[PDB]
Amino acid sequence: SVQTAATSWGTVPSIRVYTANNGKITERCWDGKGWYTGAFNEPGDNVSVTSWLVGSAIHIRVYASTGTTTTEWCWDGNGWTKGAYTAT
Amino acid sequence: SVQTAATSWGTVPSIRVYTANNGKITERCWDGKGWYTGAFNEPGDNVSVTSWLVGSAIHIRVYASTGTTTTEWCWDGNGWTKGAYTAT
Amino acid sequence: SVQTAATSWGTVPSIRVYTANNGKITERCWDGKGWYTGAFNEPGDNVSVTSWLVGSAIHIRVYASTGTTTTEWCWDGNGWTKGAYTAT
Ligand SMILES: OC[C@@]1(O)OC[C@@H](O)[C@@H](O)[C@@H]1O
Ligand SMILES: OC[C@@]1(O)OC[C@@H](O)[C@@H](O)[C@@H]1O
Ligand SMILES: OC[C@@]1(O)OC[C@@H](O)[C@@H](O)[C@@H]1O
Ligand SMILES: OC[C@@]1(O)OC[C@@H](O)[C@@H](O)[C@@H]1O
Ligand SMILES: OC[C@@]1(O)OC[C@@H](O)[C@@H](O)[C@@H]1O
Ligand SMILES: OC[C@@]1(O)OC[C@@H](O)[C@@H](O)[C@@H]1O
Repeated sequence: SVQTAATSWGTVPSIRVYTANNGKITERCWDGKGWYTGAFNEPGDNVSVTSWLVGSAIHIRVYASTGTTTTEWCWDGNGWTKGAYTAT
Repeated sequence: SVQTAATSWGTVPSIRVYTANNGKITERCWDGKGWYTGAFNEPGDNVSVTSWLVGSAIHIRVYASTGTTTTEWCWDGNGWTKGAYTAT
Repeated sequence: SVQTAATSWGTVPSIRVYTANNGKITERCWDGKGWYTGAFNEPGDNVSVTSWLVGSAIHIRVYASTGTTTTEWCWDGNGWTKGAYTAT
């Protein structure tokens, strides 16, 4: 089936749910006023996520896997880019 | 194999582990004095979870997926019910 | 594909990413100065993780599943050992 990963922050809260569906990962977002589709859209069959809130900044790391390749995607306030993570 | 998701809160801590096994999701709970089976029991092939502790209240969101359908289940102090989450 | 689980703590942050790949779970670690391979290496087809930071101590629980058997692995400052978790 589709596979999901979820994270949340604050007291509202903000929630992000990532779904790997048919080789594509998309993102659904809740910030207290309805669910909406987020900017994250990248290939993957499996997804995990962690996040940490520091001051006014949310930092999100999404680990997207296809086959034996895992790509880390980073949100640090200014869009998603690939991070330095490697599997070995 | 079976697939799990885990969350924890406080300093004891309380831990919740959700297992998707043969199309059913069940819940195991630790609050510092032994593991026990929790109230959550719903269909699903895949599970993720996030939680946030505010004051004296734990809020838990469990994302249960079967095929391409994901159902959000909500704990806000008074049993589990379906939440407003949709995949699109 | 390979399946991952991730957790993080503090403001650096420290990040741990567990990958179930071909029946084996390994661990990649970030503490602010490069990714490296951690001590955790145990069998499993699926992995989840949760952690909680108390004072100067990180506590990590990794749930490793093979077939219908899930083993909890515990980090409490002194290496990884099996925990009391059972699926029922
Ligand atoms: O629109 C909300 C948003 O900016 O929040 C932070 C990240 O989750 C982004 O992908 C997302 O688009
Ligand atoms: O700022 C991005 C970055 O340094 O954040 C910490 C880790 O997620 C790294 O892999 C990543 O490149
Ligand atoms: O009994 C403990 C319990 O109430 O804790 C909160 C939720 O995890 C419930 O499913 C669970 O039954
Ligand atoms: O109180 C329940 C609720 O509003 O909590 C926030 C989100 O999880 C929503 O999907 C959900 O319906
Ligand atoms: O070397 C860093 C380390 O000790 O951090 C705590 C755990 O993640 C361990 O598996 C890991 O080896
Ligand atoms: O100190 C280890 C332990 O007691 O921690 C809490 C739970 O993870 C238990 O299953 C585990 O045996």
